Amino acid sequence: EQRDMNEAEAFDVNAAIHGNWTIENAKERLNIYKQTNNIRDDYKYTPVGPEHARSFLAELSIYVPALNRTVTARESGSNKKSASKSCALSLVRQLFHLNVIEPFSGTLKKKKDEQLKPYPVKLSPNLINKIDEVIKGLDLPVVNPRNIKIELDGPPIPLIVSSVIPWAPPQANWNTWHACNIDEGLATTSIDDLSMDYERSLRDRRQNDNEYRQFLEFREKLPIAAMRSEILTAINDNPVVIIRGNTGCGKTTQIAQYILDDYICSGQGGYANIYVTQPRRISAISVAERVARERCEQLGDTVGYSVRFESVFPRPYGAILFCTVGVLLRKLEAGLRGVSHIIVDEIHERDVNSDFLLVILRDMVDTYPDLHVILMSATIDTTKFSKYFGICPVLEVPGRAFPVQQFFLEDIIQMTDFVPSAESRRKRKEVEAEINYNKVCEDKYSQKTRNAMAMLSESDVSFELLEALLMHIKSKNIPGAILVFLPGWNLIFALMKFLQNTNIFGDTSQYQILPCHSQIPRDEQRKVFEPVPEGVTKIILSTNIAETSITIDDIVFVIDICKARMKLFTSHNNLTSYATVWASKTNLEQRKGRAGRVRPGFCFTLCSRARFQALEDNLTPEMFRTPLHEMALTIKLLRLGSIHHFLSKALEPPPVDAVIEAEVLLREMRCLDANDELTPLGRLLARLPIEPRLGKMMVLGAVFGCADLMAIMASYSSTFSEVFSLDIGQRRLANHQKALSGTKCSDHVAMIVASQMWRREKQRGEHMEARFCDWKGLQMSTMNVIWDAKQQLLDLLQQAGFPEECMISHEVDERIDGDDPVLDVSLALLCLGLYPNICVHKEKRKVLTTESKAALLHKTSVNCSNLAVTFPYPFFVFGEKIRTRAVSCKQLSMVSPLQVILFGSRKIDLAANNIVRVDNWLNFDIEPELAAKIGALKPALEDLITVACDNPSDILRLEEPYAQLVKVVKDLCVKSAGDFGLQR
RNA sequence: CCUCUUUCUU
Ligand SMILES: Nc1ncnc2c1ncn2[C@@H]1O[C@H](COP(=O)(O)OP(=O)(O)O)[C@@H](O)[C@H]1O
Ligand code: ALF
Ligand SMILES: [Mg+2]
Repeated sequence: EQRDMNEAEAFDVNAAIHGNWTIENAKERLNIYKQTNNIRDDYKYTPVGPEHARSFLAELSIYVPALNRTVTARESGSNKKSASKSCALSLVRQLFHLNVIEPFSGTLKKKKDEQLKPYPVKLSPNLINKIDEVIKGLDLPVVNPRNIKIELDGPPIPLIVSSVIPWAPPQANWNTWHACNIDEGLATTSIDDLSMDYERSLRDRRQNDNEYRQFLEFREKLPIAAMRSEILTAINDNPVVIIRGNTGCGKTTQIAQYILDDYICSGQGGYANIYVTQPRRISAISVAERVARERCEQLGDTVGYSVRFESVFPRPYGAILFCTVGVLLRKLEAGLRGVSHIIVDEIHERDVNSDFLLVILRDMVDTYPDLHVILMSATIDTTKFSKYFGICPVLEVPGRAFPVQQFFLEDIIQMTDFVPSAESRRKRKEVEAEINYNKVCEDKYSQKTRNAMAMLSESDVSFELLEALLMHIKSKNIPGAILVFLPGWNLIFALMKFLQNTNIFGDTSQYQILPCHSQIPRDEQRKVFEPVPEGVTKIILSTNIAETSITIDDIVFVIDICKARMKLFTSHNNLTSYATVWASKTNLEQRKGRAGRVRPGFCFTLCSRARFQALEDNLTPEMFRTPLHEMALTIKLLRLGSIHHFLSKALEPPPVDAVIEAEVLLREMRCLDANDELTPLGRLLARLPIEPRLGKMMVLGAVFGCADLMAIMASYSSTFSEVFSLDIGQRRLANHQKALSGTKCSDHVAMIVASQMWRREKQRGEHMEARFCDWKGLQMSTMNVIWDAKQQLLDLLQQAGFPEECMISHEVDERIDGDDPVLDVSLALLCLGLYPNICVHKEKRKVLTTESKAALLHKTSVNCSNLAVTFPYPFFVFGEKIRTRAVSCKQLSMVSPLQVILFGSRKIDLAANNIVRVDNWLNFDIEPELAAKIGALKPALEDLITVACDNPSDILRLEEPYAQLVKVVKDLCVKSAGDFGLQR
């Protein structure tokens, strides 16, 4: 009873790099520190999810007078005790790394190992001989175990051995967007001549074009147009300008146009290249479309957009590019020469990329004075941001386009006469710290309203209440599209089916319910902007993509559930969990601003007024909770200095323990050298839009000739979309989808096979592809995004220099009962690309993660079954470990013990009774000399990655020792390599 | 609605 959960959460990995501080002593050390320093602040707890899937966030902030910095922590857990232990561990690690407290000198109490039985593996004599030959050819040192047989129950014996981003004023024959010398004819004219041509063309358009006249007349009626003159003056004078105006006032649409028009009418038209960064792909594309439309032209002339897998570049001079923050971050590697203005929208999101860009822009403004940076947002602490930018003007745009009327939960209940159903309490009648805000209300509201308020729940979303609100919206008889904000896919599509069952909402002739998710098909993502036939009301159930920056021309109603879905990550146990938490006031009012832009609207907030007053202003920055190795790589790539200095200069500096963990991770994976400089491998991985470990397996697979399979699998493991779709009541995968893995019993193999057939059906035709995906229970969006990311990875690998002759698409036959060389080597590199997610199967769904911690097989895995089935091998490598009511393993792929030892392993130790211990929990019964011989190949393989990254062009023509190493690694990677003489 | 899928990565 949840004891396995308790141990799995209390399990710790990275205590070694944090001064040997663990959960088992962290609370005691924190308590002693608080007693010594007279700090009496207690933990703060936040319930998560409905009453069954209850988790907690533990928050504790401690102020140190010595360092004059408040050191905060925010950690999650299945219960209050676990959450508080994780919080105390992170806080103690932070205090240790700030040199406030000391490293641990004591020792823990008991381990309770209970090791599992050893696993037998035998190699063929010729296989051992070729391993020895490869070792001798590669001069690999070996560890003879015959001289160290002293493992008498004691410790096991190991058996293995400051620059600023470039900027310059506009220049002739230079493409700002591509960052390349045009050096191409007839555009080699003078920049002054281009400016004069722009001025003449805009004058002619303003004098003749009736559509342009009408659009300028509309633009002159926006609230930002009133302050246009002061905005232009402040932009021209000050280097950094903060523009704070209400949502829809016209910031993104109008500021860049104002700057460009001023420059062009001044005769300097070719001296204005403006970058506008949006936080969402949909927002960037839509705003670029709108600006180009009201400029009475087409995309690519003066307005362009640039997002992932989509770019319509503008003319090289006198133009605006509407990109995402990540696109600009990637573009910064080539510099920002010829960029006159950089305009950043919605700086309130506090995302990791936005904070990164803010730091970069601050240094760039400090260095170059002619570069102008504009930060526009509707909901920001202007004082905090101006203090960050060394005191800058804040221009407050007043008024608003149209009014928006906001109602709360009590108002909604009063207006719709809502009453919760009896079965709602019946489900909780079997179950039955009271900080509930649904029981806090004013005396103006009716007694029945208060009773319904108390009867409702805060962490539960009421579909009946949503349906009643939608019925009342229908009753008021007002045209307009309804935007419903929901935390995630599950709730969005559950509400979709719920509404489609009802006759009132299931009829397409009256309603058209559209999803709005980042993982729905990209053409369907545009279906939320196109209009609908008369007599049909558009209902958009959306995530936070629609929250900001976008304008649907017929949005009149915005229903808000007020919950934000966040991806938690507890680093000390590598547990990743998703939590539906309460949204902030910033998010609430940004979502409210979706209406009242083209015409007056309404906002329906499904939370209590007391709950709204209890809401935080801005959500916790993603810096405080995300890993930092990606930005560590990016800082190294852009040559921005030290990681510690760069994140100290951040708006809110991230936790020092997280920074240290990212640095240690990137050092161990060898993306940096001893001097913390970027290695060629690190640079190649930095240019890749995947996790550095997946990029390392990318390079390795390219060396081994399976780059196509490595690409498809790394793309699959890099996305949160799901390959297999479960129907209503589908607790497990269906037989046809389980068959796609054949006898390989691998989610990755099932992915590859499904993509292989889906590619053929896509070539045959779109309708046939849709029929195939429906037949096989796949996701079109998942397949297409996996293909797009894998193609991007392959193209980037080509741009690096790797030959095309290492990326041939090798077809996979999942029905092969036996050995498949390419597939086996790919599944083996999976262990390196997913370390340390290795689990051993006990029985049914019961598996053990590292240190023999309990876990369950995910319901959507091919290896999950209710029957007590056995597997050809008890070892699996999974993608991510998910924290739920239990601990689950997701995206599993059965691997052989040889593959585990070769790739999913860092330390090899010889234990007592001639058993080798790997990862301190996996037992194998082999020859210790053979274990040392196999483990000696890991440094050789690392050197192979190094030489491949040094010279990507000649990886397919390697030296003789390295070719021998590749061949012997493939031979070891075959499935039955270690099954010599074993019944298995 | 008794949770497979917040967002972003020239
Ligand atoms: N795609 C669009 N369709 C119709 N009108 C739009 C569109 N985008 C913007 N607008 C108009 O522009 C105004 C909002 O400008 P916007 O760029 O949203 O400013 P901000 O970025 O400050 O919210 C609204 O009044 C709206 O009428
Ligand atoms: F940029 Al907004 F509402 F603030 F579209
Ligand atoms: Mg906008």
